[PDB]
Amino acid sequence: GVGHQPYRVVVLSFELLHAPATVCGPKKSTNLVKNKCVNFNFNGLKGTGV
Amino acid sequence: DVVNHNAQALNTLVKQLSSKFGAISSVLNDIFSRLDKVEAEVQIDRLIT
Amino acid sequence: WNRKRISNCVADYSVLYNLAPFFTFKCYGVSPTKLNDLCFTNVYADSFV
Amino acid sequence: IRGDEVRQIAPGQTGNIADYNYKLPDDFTGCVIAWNSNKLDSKVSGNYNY
Repeated sequence: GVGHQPYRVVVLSFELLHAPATVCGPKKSTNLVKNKCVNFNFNGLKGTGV
Repeated sequence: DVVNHNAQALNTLVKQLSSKFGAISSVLNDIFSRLDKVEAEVQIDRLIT
Repeated sequence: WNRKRISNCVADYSVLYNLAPFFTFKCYGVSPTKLNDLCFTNVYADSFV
Repeated sequence: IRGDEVRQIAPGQTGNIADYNYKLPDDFTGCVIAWNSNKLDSKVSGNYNY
């Protein structure tokens, strides 16, 4: 039966930490803007600031 | 005491933003960038309340 | 469990999503539609039948 | 559709079909009814009309 059929199960564990990171997504980085109020995304840390 | 009560109350009101109030995180941008809408709008609801 | 260290690389979950042998997903803490929009320190994979 | 792709069709859920043909809106109040239609659609040596 399907309940008795074998399954390949993979558990992926991530480390959402306030730490330097090595693994990132397919989207890449743009140029830096200084001394001007912009929206920003620093390693998943999103916000609005100068 | 007149100065100190207002200073202590404003410091308490500033430091109250660190509490999660049952949410997984106290950062609204982290919640929005990590979760979907249908549960983000109950986590942010808890934080707003 | 063969603990696989996934680090120092671009994690494209659309590559795994486009593949046919990927049937049931269930993600905790992170919305599965936003897995391409986050950064992690290290990723640990465990695989078992 | 092939039956394992229909689960893409949801409010805000990603996928090639739901991104490139029609998206369900985020405030969608609706119902989804699906049924296997082998005898209605699937022919001998494949049905290429879909």
